[PDB]
Parts: sequence; C-alpha cells; structure tokens
Amino acid sequence: GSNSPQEEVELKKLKHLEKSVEKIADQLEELNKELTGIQQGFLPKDLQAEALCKLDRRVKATIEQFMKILEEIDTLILPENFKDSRLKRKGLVKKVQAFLAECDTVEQNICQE
Amino acid sequence: MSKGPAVGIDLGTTYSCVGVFQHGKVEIIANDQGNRTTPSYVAFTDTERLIGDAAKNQVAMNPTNTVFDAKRLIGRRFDDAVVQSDMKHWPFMVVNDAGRPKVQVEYKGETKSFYPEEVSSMVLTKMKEIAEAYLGKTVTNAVVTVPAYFNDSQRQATKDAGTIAGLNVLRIINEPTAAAIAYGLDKKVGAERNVLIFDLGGGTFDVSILTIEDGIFEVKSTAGDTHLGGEDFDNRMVNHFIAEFKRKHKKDISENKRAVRRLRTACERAKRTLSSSTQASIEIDSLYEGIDFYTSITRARFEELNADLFRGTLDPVEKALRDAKLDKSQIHDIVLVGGSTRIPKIQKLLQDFFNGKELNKSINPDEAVAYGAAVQAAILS
Ligand SMILES: CN1N=C(N)c2cn([C@@H]3O[C@H](CO)[C@@H](O)[C@H]3O)c3ncnc1c23
Ligand SMILES: [Cl-]
Repeated sequence: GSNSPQEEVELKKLKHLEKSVEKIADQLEELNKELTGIQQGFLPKDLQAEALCKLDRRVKATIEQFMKILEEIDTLILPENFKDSRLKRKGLVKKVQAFLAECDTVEQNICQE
Repeated sequence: MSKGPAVGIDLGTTYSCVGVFQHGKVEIIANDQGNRTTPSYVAFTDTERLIGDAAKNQVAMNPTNTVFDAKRLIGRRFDDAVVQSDMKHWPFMVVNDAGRPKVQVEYKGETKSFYPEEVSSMVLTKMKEIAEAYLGKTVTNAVVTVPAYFNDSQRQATKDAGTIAGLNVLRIINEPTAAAIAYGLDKKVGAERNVLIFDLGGGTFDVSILTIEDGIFEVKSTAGDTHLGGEDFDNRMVNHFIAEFKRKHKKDISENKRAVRRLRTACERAKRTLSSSTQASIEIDSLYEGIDFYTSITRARFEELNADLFRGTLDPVEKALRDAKLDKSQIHDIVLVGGSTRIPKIQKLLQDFFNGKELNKSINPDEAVAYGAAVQAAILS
C-alpha cells in the first residue's frame, strides 16, 4: 500500500545476503555428505579419526562465514514501516541460526574423546 | 617492474600502515582489501602462511597458530616483565630459546618456532607488496618507525626485521617524531618548540613530549598506559547492553560467545558513529533465545560509561609535563595520533586542559605516523 523505493534498496541488500547464505549452506551440505561417506566407508577407526578431524577446519570455516553474514545483517536499520524488509531480515537470521545449530551438531560428532 | 620510490612504514602493534610521497603529497596506500591499515597478523595453516587481513579473518578458526603483538616481543629477553605479563593473554605459545623468546606454531603439520623479528619481517614484506601493487614498481627503500621508549635491542631487532623482509632501511625514526614531521612542526618559524604527541590506539596509550630546536628533535619525556585503548571503550558499551538486556528480559547473554560477539561488533561500529552523530541505533534480530535487541545510545551515555577512562588520559599528560620540566602553557603544539583520538570528548578534555589550544588533527590519526615517515623517506631518497 505504502511500499517505498527506499525499501527496495534494503530488500536488494537482503537478497544479496540470502544468496550468500545459500552458497555457505551448499558447503555445509557437502560437509554432511563427506561426513556420511567417512561414517559408511571402509576407513579403519584410526584413519576415520584423521578424516573426521580433517572436516573440523572446514566446519569451523562454515561457522565463521555464517557469523560474518550475521554481522553484515546487524549493520541494517529498518524503520517500522518497512514491514517486508523486517520479515525478510528475521527469516534470514533464523535460517542462519538453524544452519549454525546443524554446524554445532557436526562439531559434537568429530574430534571427540 | 621498474624501480620505485622510497616508502614510509608505520610498523604497529595490531595494525601497520604504508605511505608514499609523490606529486608533492603523501598518499596512504590501500591494501588488496581496500584498507588503508593492515592487521599486524601472521597465521600458519596446514597449507599456507597468511599475512594481514587474510590472517585476521581466520583468527577464530585458528587461534593457536595465528600470531599478532610481535612488536610487544621484539628486541626483548624472555625473562622481560612485559613478555611474562603479555603471554598470559596470548592464545599462541611463546617459548624460551637461550634467553630469547620465540613464537611456537603448527605450520604445514610440523611444530615450528620463529623469532619476533621473523614475524615482523613477514608483516614488513606484506607492507612492501601493498606499496608495489599500488605503484606498479619494485619497492626496496623504507623509513620504518619505532616507539620513542624502544631501547637499542628493540631498535636493532626492527632494523633486522626490515633486512629479513628485503628492505633497505634508510632510517629508523621515533613514532612521535614522525607525527611532528607530518604537520611540518620542525619547519615553523620561531624559537624552540615544545610539542605534545597524544597517541591513543585500540590497546595502547602513549604520551610523548618533544622539543624541536633548529630542526633537531629531542624526546624530553614519555608516559602512558600500555593497556588502555578503544577496546576498553567497547567493553564499557558491551557491559552496558548486557545489563540493559538483563533489566528488560531477565536473561544473561554473557555466556553465549556468539551473542557477545554480535553485540561487540555492533558496539564498535556504534562508537564510530558517535564520533560524528549524537546518537547511534542498533538492531540485532534473535540476539539471544530468539529475542530481538533494538536499542540506541546517545554520545552523552557513551561518555558517562567511559568518564573515568577518558579523564584518566590526562594523568600521563601531567606525568609527561612533570618529567619534561615544563608547564602546560609552554606546549606550542599538540598532535593527535591513533584511531581513538577521533572521540569528541577526548579532544574536548585535551583542549580544555590546554585552555582552548587547537589540536593538530587534520591528518587521519591512524595514518599520521606513516605520513611523517613517507616525508622522511622522500627527504633521504
Ligand atoms: C569515527 N572513527 N573512525 C575510525 N576509523 C576509528 C577507529 N577507532 C578505534 O581506534 C582503534 C584502532 O586502533 C579501535 O579501537 C577503533 O575502534 C575509532 N574510535 C572512534 N571513532 C572513530 C574510530
Ligand atoms: Cl590509495
């Protein structure tokens, strides 16, 4: 009803951040597939550990990239009237947080004991 | 690549800066990320050696193998009070090799150790490459700056860092002397001039009193607070918002490292906004336990939260005047150095102490040392 050209600028920044989240989430998906591969592979217990702990640097790099997205989102100031922008920002933060929760479960499954 | 000019390098504790004198003016050179300052960070990974912004950006990922603060170790003995006190806070290992400290890391799967001047040489090599990428010419000659309180051993170790980095160190000059040269205080007509250099960074606070008589610089005194900087002002804001969140929501965010980091980053940026505006707004969705944190802070509240810290910057000023055997009325020029001198309240306190005397602040305070060094590098070329 009162959609402004100024909000289109904010929606564009959020769309560029959504594309960045989708790139990091594809890396997380590859990490999940490689983890399953090691778990359902023929590696002896000792070499499995090296393979699982080799995923650690990668998982930590995924967490960090998600943290940097959150810091970029946190630079935004959205007036109350920019309802669509506030919804897209909130939806995007919750999505990054759900992926960070998945990264945390991977971290609790590698380099253990 | 053709042979290029001589550069001025401010080799800093947490950040370094490189400048060049060309077409009658100094140009502060931006790095590959477009930043006019470069982190004095070196990281050792399983495959490569990262320097500068690339090393600082992966610090969370590789805390033990990411080295910084090598300036606090350079030219010092292992048993130095400074070395013993500072290593209690570093995430990387500091070992003793025949009385000399060495940083110990895992580099390409092997345990390796480096002397502080070897780490500083890697930072200098990065500064050399930043200049070379901008100029499109080979850079060999440099003027490198050191603190006025550095002894013979710390000065020599810095020159050795320059030599290992493949630089021809034209001169090692004091950081307060470099700031005074930037403003041409040695060229002003008149009698000897008493200059006060007020340096406030992210972690260190240094006050220096220089006398310039017939183009000769003489350090009369140095004072300061080695652990006082912008980071202390961020901490006060973080504590204020943690308390605010507790008052409103009855929840303690301080044990969630990621919530504290999101808050800290927002605070540091809000602090910078307060140097030009009287208010800064912060909006952080789902900060802790799904609660959105939308707030603001005025300059007045930021100043109240840091009142003791700001006022406290005047005690090393009085200490320096006492040691230099000078009254405040005998100070001809005051020079601002360091990012934190941009804070309006600090400028007001310093100006009121000198009964309304104008401050030399037109040159970016983060770049003033590099600026004076580039001028000196052009003079010696
Ligand atoms: C406006 N404006 N612009 C800056 N570029 C800057 C850097 N700083 C601080 O100086 C330190 C750097 O050694 C860190 O603690 C920075 O937060 C600042 N404090 C206040 N106002 C500032 C800055
Ligand atoms: Cl430039």
